Amino acid sequence: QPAHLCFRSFVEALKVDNDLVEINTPIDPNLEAAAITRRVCETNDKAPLFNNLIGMKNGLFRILGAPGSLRKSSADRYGRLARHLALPPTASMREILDKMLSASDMPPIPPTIVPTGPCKENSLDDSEFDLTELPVPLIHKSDGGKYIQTYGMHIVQSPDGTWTNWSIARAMVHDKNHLTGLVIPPQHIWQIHQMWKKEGRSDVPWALAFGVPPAAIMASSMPIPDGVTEAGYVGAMTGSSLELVKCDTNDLYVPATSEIVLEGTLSISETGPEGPFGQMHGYIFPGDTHLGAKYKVNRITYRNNAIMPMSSCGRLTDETHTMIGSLAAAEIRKLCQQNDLPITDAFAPFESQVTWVALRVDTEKLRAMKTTSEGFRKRVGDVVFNHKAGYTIHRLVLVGDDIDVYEGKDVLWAFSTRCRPGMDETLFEDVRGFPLIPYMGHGNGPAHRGGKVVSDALMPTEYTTGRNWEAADFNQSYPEDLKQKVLDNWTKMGFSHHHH
Amino acid sequence: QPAHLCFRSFVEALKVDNDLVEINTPIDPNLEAAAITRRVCETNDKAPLFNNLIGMKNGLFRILGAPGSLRKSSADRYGRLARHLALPPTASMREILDKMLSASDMPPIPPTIVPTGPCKENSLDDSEFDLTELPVPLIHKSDGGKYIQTYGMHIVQSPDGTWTNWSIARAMVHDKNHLTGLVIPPQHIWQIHQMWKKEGRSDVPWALAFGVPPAAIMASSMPIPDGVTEAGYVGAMTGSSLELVKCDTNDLYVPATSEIVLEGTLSISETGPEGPFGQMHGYIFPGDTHLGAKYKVNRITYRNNAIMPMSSCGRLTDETHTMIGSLAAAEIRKLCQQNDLPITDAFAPFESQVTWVALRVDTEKLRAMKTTSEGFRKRVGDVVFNHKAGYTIHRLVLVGDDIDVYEGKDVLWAFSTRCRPGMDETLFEDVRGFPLIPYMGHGNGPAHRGGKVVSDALMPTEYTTGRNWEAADFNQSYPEDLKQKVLDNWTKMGFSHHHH
Ligand SMILES: Cc1cc2c3c(c1C)C(C)(C)CC=[N+]3c1c([nH]c(=O)[nH]c1=O)N2C[C@H](O)[C@H](O)[C@H](O)COP(=O)(O)O
Ligand SMILES: Cc1cc2c3c(c1C)C(C)(C)CC=[N+]3c1c([nH]c(=O)[nH]c1=O)N2C[C@H](O)[C@H](O)[C@H](O)COP(=O)(O)O
Ligand SMILES: O=C(O)/C=C/c1c(F)c(F)c(F)c(F)c1F
Ligand SMILES: O=C(O)/C=C/c1c(F)c(F)c(F)c(F)c1F
Ligand SMILES: [K+]
Ligand SMILES: [K+]
Ligand SMILES: [K+]
Ligand SMILES: [K+]
Ligand SMILES: [Mn+2]
Ligand SMILES: [Mn+2]
Repeated sequence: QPAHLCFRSFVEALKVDNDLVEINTPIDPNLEAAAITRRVCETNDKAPLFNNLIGMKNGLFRILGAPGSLRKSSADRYGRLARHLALPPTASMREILDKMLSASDMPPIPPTIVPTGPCKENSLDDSEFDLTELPVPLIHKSDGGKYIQTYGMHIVQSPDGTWTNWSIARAMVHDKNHLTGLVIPPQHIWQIHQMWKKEGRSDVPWALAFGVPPAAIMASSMPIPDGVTEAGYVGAMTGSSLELVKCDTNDLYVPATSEIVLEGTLSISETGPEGPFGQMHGYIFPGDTHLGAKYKVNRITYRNNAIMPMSSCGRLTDETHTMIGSLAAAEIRKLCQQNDLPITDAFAPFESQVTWVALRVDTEKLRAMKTTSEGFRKRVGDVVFNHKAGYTIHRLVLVGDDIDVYEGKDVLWAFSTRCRPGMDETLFEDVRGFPLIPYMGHGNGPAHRGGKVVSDALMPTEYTTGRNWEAADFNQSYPEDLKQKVLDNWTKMGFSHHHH
Repeated sequence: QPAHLCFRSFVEALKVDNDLVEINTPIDPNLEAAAITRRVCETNDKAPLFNNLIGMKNGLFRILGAPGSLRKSSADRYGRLARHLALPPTASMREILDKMLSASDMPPIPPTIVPTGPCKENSLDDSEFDLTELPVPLIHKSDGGKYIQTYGMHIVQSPDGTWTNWSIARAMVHDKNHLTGLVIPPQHIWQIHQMWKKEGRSDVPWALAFGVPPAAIMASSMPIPDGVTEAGYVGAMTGSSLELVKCDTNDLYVPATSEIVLEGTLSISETGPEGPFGQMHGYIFPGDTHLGAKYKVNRITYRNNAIMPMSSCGRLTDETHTMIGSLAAAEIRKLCQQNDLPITDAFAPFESQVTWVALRVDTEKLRAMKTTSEGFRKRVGDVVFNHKAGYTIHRLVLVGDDIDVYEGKDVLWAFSTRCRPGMDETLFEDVRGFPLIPYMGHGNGPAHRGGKVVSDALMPTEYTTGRNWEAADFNQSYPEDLKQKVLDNWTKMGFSHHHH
């Protein structure tokens, strides 16, 4: 099966790419596998595959760390991501994000039901597993539990059957047959949970699938619209209907080639201790346990020699930056265009710990609007900060056409030199805030409200007559024939490769 | 003579360091020398020495570009700066800035007058030079003149004789015997000019010395206090009295080993067109000419085979970032400590285009103050933004003891994750602003007032009981013995030098 449609094939692809290190000697799931993965993420090294995990029994389980993290070379920096999507490994971020948005104006391709698949090779009933006996990792030394769920997909369906959501939300082991996890507004797993709680009759039928088709895990990390079934979006994006098998103990459907599947229920009444967890902004607050949602596990099914993917998340750079930030930015680009705002590109700079999004403006279009900074900032912030796609983002930076928003140095240059603090900004206190940013949930104000800003790094003439400067740089401050002469004589004169 | 006391010896030191490229074939001062230097600055390459400059006659002049710019390796990144100060080439920024501050609590060592020096080897009177016939560079394609003065020292004295100031301010050729340049408040050349204009009797006696002792050009770029003679500060810093010779046509004194000296007057009545100039924030606004101060040149003296240093300034990284930003930050550190604020370190991040300064706080001391963010931000911003040392800086970022302010990635991480926009900030509109930042002089508000902010990236418990988090990073989220095991087995397992 192709790499973007089968996790097992994705792991092969990483090997073939010389982007995997297979570790066949014993590695401890208590901190060691995650420490190695953390180091990989902080250094952009090859992804680790732990084939000999202390505590693995009867096939459960090997671990792949850093599945969506960065490569060291600039030429294939985003290659792991490209390998989730059948794109060449040299694909740009623009190309990855356009691929993720492409299904937004396509008919869905609904999934195909098949009678069996690899995820049925092995099964354990409710008398035969114990989640405390599996090699679940402790990912950070102060975590409040062993976080089994950092790169699987939760599957829940609306009571009426009309919407099946796929999403990533963290969860940890509570006891032999339960997990606890984050289920918070405005996320779709929370929106669906609320529909079942209002009906009041039963717990939510649930599955959690690990090692799913890579194209599916990418859509699971993206804020596609309310009511849109991720499976049909992924089918349109890839051009193929995804093959799904029914769960054994409920009527949900999971990818046929899933590595590991948990089946059970998400309670509409019970909670249990959850967290703390080392998280995407780079922090853990030891001891900050709170009550989370509670999942009951009734059945495990799994592939022979099953592989569990894991995100060792925290400081730069991991899946919580490359996927959460970039895919939110993609959705925000589209949302702005659909609201008739002249936005061409959007990206969440890594330097901002993916808390900012830079919005590149088509300034010819802006000029024809005959507007001002105060008016335009308000319009952009009202659109984005009132929408779910803006949930995680606390600062929007508006920049003109000379800025490449995919280059954090250029975004920081424009922000620092073109946006006057205070006067060129609009603060938004009556919007939903993201409580997991430290300055929100552990800060001086309301954890769930406000703390957002639009910072206008457009210069005044960009609204009127056009850019009135040139950069004081090699590219813009010297004519073409001189530049070329310099470059052609560079190594001649004594001064100092793209792939590497 | 030692490198820090003689520019000619400094050039040798760069050679010996394998940090110079000598270019002995003809190079055009019209853009080509500056384009090569720009490229060097954007790539951290070796400094260029142009020995065959088109238009050089009778010894005037060779050019050294990038005298204070960065080296490519991390281990000697600041080595050019270290070579201005007799420090080892591996000196840290902390060590460089401490050396620059060391004379602040020392008695001055006043200069020594000697009867002659190398700067007297050649002379041209007022019938024998023409500034339009020298190989003065055009540094950026849109500049409003040929900027002779980008790395010399202006010398002016108070009318009462009690203060002799040395400083860098830009100047360009106006005609055969005049320059125009920037002379703006609150700079010491402007403060002295105003004392002569209030007296009303004559133009200001002036000299401009190029290729001065490197330790002297560093103090020329630093905002040491009002009324302090830079020569005696440099003498205390170096432990030696600087040797000076009298000008021929006035009673000012110039370094004996200066490469080139202009003698004349700075008018108290005349102005002439000045600018535009590609400047330290990375911009030029073509056509933005304004009236500047006007200098008359009566005499040129110079060394045999004289060398003119040049800064090809603009986008990162050059002397306007490494010297202006860092030396302002040093002075701000000291100013905060003298006002009893618990600041340990200060640096202007390059990523901010040296418009921010990050202030590291001794949080044990802060806790004993028993204060709040609102109160402490106001106190820090009142001290810094009301003082000349804060002139160029528009955002202060307060950070706790875990942050290395000399590392821009860590400053950006703390700012983005610990400072809630709006609530955790105090805006300052009734302070002097720096008009050369684009969002000031070319922006939406008053060019000369406001636009400043203190952003508090201290977390709430840093004011009360102490840091309550651990980083989600390799260093802090794993025990020491595990970390060491990982590192010792790194290359064994399959994964990937300090000097490089
Ligand atoms: C890539 C990724 C996405 C995580 C994520 C992680 C990763 C690796 C973890 C597991 C390592 C850390 C926690 N995560 C959570 C999370 N969203 C949230 O609600 N709870 C989370 O606990 N997300 C973000 C979430 O997947 C996106 O917001 C989706 O848009 C949610 O899908 P939905 O739009 O269908 O609700
Ligand atoms: C290193 C450096 C410093 C420049 C500088 C440049 C460089 C290379 C240039 C020449 C390339 C671009 C312009 N510069 C000017 C400047 N200060 C200012 O008043 N006018 C300027 O035109 N400065 C900053 C100035 O030297 C510092 O603010 C000093 O503190 C001034 O000394 P003072 O405290 O004695 O007034
Ligand atoms: O990093 C974490 O533990 C939890 C992340 C989280 C979340 F709770 C959300 F609601 C999000 F929308 C999101 F993008 C997240 F990443
Ligand atoms: O970059 C330029 O042309 C002029 C810089 C300049 C200045 F005018 C000042 F007043 C300063 F204080 C300063 F630090 C500067 F760099
Ligand atoms: K999703
Ligand atoms: K602006
Ligand atoms: K000075
Ligand atoms: K704060
Ligand atoms: Mn969804
Ligand atoms: Mn001074």
